[PDB]
Amino acid sequence: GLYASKLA
Amino acid sequence: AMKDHKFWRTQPVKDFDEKVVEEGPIDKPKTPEDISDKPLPLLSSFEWCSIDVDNKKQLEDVFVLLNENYVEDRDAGFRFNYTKEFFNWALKSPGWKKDWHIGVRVKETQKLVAFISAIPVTLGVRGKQVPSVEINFLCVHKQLRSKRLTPVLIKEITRRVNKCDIWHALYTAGIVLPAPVSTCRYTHRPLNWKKLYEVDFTGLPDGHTEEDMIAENALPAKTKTAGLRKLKKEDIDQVFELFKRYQSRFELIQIFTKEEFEHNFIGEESLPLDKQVIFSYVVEQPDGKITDFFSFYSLPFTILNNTKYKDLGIGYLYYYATDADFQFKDRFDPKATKALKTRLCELIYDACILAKNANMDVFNALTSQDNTLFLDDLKFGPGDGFLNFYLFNYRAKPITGGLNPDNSNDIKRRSNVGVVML
Ligand code: NI
Ligand code: NI
Repeated sequence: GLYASKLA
Repeated sequence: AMKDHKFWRTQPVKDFDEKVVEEGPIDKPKTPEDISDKPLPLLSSFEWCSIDVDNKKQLEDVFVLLNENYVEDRDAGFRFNYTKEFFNWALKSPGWKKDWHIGVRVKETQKLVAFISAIPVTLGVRGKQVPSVEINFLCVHKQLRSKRLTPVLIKEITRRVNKCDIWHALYTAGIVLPAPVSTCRYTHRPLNWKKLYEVDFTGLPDGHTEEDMIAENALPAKTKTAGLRKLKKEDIDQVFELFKRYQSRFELIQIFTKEEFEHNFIGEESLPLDKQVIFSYVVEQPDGKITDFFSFYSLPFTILNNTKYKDLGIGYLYYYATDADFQFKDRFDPKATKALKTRLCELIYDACILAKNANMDVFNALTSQDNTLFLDDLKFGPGDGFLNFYLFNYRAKPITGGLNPDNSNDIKRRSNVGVVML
């Protein structure tokens, strides 16, 4: 797919 | 969300909320000859083109485009960093063709502006074998978007595949589209913590302060499981029957041939660790028995948001297997899950070690398979992304994606998505 993603 | 789809409204796809009772092909049977033997019509100034991975320039263009246009302006410094190694691995699966690695070059400037890839795979959908293609790496230059070219690319890739008597495909996407078969979530386990908060890829909680951060994410410098060697060609015959044996629990899977199994987990020889892609490991016993296997691949990001850096190491958990519960008849048995859980925690624990050791700063998993048994424990932190799995021209009942209704992992039923996309 796309990937790395993020988060908070 | 439900009706805002011009193009997909016309495609052989399962529609939103469709109660599938009988799974199978969508369109009525067709044959390759009643399929246009000529590519679709492109914008007047544009032109089609194939991509010979073996060609230095042709592949050189592809990753440049993908490195410049793969990120969609939510900058935190990242730009994907596809390498020739990466694509030489990803694009040369047994059965590939230059035709199938399609792009679009402006007639005069010859600058590639769009790209979409297709590689042949046999799919297992609830026991049914389905000759297919896998689609990935779809990309358009930023000053060519919102102009609806993608559907053209999707129609052109479909044509070329259909012309080879292949009528189905599996593709994944973040955005929601008509018919996801399942949805999983990205979790991220930090390795080079400090380096992440530094690049902004990880948040810092006030009441758990930086010191405690690094202190919690900490990890041994050497693995801890007996027999943890690494995959070698000799191991194949054995690890393939182990992998096959383990994957049979899923409802969606790629039915690898020994060739694609070999290609997939044993990459190019003599590659600096600064340029390796696939990392496959295996557990052998004095007995000579291989009982474990797991793998992960590397796909880094270039940087701009940091002064001390210019790169970021990222590793993704790929395929794996074990024989923990091969003794139990029912996978979800309370004890059957006992075994399977601890082992995967072991194996994956070492996988995280091999990863930071290989220079990865963060390990990504996806709630698919049984990654849910270990994701929270081994402390993988759930992130912003979600992935949807689609089956083109194929109607199949929803498959458990490892998610609970509130987007929390489901340690209970886990997932049945047996495939993992690049
Ligand atoms: Ni919609
Ligand atoms: Ni190969």
